[PDB]
Amino acid sequence: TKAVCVLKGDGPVQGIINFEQKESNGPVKVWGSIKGLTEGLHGFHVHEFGDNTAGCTSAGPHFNPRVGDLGNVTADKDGVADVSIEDSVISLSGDHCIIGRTLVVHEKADGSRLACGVIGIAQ
Amino acid sequence: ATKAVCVLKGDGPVQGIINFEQKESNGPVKVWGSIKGLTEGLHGFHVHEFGDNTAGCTSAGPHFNPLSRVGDLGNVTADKDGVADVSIEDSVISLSGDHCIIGRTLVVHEKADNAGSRLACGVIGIAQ
Ligand SMILES: [Zn+2]
Ligand SMILES: [Zn+2]
Repeated sequence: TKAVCVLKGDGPVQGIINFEQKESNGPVKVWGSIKGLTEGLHGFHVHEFGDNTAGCTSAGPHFNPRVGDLGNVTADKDGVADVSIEDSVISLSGDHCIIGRTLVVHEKADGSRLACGVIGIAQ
Repeated sequence: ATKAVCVLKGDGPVQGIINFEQKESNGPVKVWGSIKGLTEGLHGFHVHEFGDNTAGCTSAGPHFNPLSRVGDLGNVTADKDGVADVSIEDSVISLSGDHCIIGRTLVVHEKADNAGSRLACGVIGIAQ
């Protein structure tokens, strides 16, 4: 099972995040990159709703049937954060399924929602 | 999920918000909302297989139609102001199960449904 998310915001923050889960009860691999960030730590969360009608504001609270807390990503001096996470709480199926929800990258370490996108099914 | 929502955006002026509701599991899905920035007339309105916007609408993949068409919601009609008001009931798509469209892509096309180019699209997200 595979998913993807394109992060976009009001400013320079943008990225593409990939998800892969080999077995329904196994870890989800999350990888990709985010650009346009301030150097240092940024909160990285799945929020409850895949509702982008008001940009990141409409995504609702953190997903927590917290399940949606993926930790922090770290941006380098050029503002680029590499994402390489293995997470065994989120899922691409069942009750912890994050497909159709919103991925958000935050201004501060685990602030304002800098960029987000709806998590979609990928090839 | 009993409700979904999709924000349509493209490289041009076509934009809209489409809502989906399925209050009963395996029941009909109501689809409604508005799309603007269209040329007057009919435009193909389809669910495509992948919720992949990495290359805009070009990465949405084929018309959704699992071999295991489903994704064909028909045409929307734009008026002289370029606005298409949408109100459809579809009992083939679903917000769960084999025909689930959550996390897939909704696309509005250039021509009536070959529906031609993909004017705008968005990933279908959980709304409730
Ligand atoms: Zn958050
Ligand atoms: Zn199509």
